[PDB]
Amino acid sequence: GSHSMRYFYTAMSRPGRGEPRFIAVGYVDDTQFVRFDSDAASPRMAPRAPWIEQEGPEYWDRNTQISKTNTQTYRESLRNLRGYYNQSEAGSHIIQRMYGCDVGPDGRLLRGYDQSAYDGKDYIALNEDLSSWTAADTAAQITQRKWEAAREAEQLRAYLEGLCVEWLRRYLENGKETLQRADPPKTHVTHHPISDHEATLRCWALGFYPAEITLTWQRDGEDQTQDTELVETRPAGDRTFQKWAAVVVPSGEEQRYTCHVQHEGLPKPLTLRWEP
Amino acid sequence: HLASSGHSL
Amino acid sequence: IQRTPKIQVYSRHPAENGKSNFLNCYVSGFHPSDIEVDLLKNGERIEKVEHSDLSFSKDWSFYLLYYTEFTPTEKDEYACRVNHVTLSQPKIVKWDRDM
Ligand code: NA
Repeated sequence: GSHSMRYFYTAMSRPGRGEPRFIAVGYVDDTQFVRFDSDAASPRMAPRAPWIEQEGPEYWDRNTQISKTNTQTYRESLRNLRGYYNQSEAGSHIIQRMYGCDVGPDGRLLRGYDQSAYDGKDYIALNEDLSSWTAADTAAQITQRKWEAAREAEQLRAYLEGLCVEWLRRYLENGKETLQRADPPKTHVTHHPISDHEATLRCWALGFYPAEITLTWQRDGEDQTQDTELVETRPAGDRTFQKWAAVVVPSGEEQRYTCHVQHEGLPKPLTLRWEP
Repeated sequence: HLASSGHSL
Repeated sequence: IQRTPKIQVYSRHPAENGKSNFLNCYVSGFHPSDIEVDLLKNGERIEKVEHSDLSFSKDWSFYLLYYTEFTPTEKDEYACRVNHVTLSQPKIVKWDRDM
């Protein structure tokens, strides 16, 4: 199907505790494949998926160089934004950035992304045209003018339409046995009496990849969106994910309830019920 | 592959 | 301005007494990123616990997976202890087997 590559940068100041830390991680879909941490004894871009290990030393040296440069540039950027918001030198602050590209099944660019945040709030984003910026406030307007003078949008459009798509296609091929393999969930329904009046039906999905999944409870065929408790999808640690959905049903009415599971790994969507 | 290092904010 | 961590405590595979497994504590939805996470066996901090590299969701909140290999029994209790700037006291969340 469709695929994505995303990089996630976190830069954190910590006054009185050294210079700001810079971390970068890269993902293809829901698979992390590289990391960098400026706090490491010897900071290097490092592999986190087997299929990236085959890249040569020039690859690792170049990505390390970019990340070491970024460590310094984000320290400057944190100093700049502290000034733009008239903030004291005593507080800790965070800049985050996420960027990358989505491609269709034919490998063609669906869209590109580049968004930055300051202390968890939207700060500046590259618009979908890959040519203009949306600045959140008058501080971000300063960054926008700097980036316009540096022709940043033009350079990101070149990256997003070129290298980002080309490297994503290379990774998808080199890791095809995992990145292009959808593992369906293992499913079951459990029954948890609450009282003599009510019980909990919990529909489980385990071992699936990628994380995208739809779990829903129906009562007599009608969706129970407002009444269904959905837990946040969680990583199992072996690349796969887990999720459950729960609904409180009147005792004796359990057969009116069906759990519906949609996932890319499944031959067809599943309908499940409690089987006492 | 990372994007090249860009301009400070 | 700050967001407090959600916490889930669970095993990688279905839990079987005497069979090796992985104990997970997944912390998510928090901001800023500094956070303290320990896994406890009957109240005592487990050593050599590992964790994932810092990343974040579309809404900018951070998430991390802390994990270690373990073998469950019926006597041993497991839990996750989380401290964050949003928390007055550390929060302990027990592993509810097959929650
Ligand atoms: Na605290």
